[PDB]
Amino acid sequence: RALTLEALRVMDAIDRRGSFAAAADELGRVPSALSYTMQKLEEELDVVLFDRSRTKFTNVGRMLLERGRVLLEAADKLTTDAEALARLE
Amino acid sequence: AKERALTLEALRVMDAIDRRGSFAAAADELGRVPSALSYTMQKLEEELDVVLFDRSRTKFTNVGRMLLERGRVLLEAADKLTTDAEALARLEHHHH
Ligand SMILES: [Cl-]
Repeated sequence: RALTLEALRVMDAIDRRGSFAAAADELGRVPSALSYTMQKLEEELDVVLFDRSRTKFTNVGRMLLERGRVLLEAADKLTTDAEALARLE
Repeated sequence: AKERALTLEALRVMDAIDRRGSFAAAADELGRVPSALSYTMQKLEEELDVVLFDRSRTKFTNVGRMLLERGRVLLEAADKLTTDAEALARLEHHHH
């Protein structure tokens, strides 16, 4: 869909690094790749997620940012757990 | 927060293969050609260095099954977050 783990990762990196350009540096992509992801999410959910000026998240943007970090942690834990089992097989 | 091989879409492919019983029927459900589902599965195997399906009917490996089952928990939480975000947007009378 447009809510992807990558979109949540983009949102997390923009919050942490402060801007599209700094977040794109972290993720190793060109900035337009990050804005494209965010445009598709904003258009699907039909809401503004943040305003750049550092970056300020909207109320809906902050809920996706904060609850999305819980999902990212769970995805990393699942990845870790599956690889650990795989080494035993 | 940066293990990027696993996607929710790959988990949804996994769920459809389990529910429908074959790559062919799952691909039919998802509106894709069956080899597109094979590619998504095999690219994840290669990125994670795991094997998801038994190589001796379509059967998940023990590793594939842990991703399938615990991945459904992730899918439910992603749907819940989508619903909650949409509900907040409505109470705020979001712009279209
Ligand atoms: Cl947070």
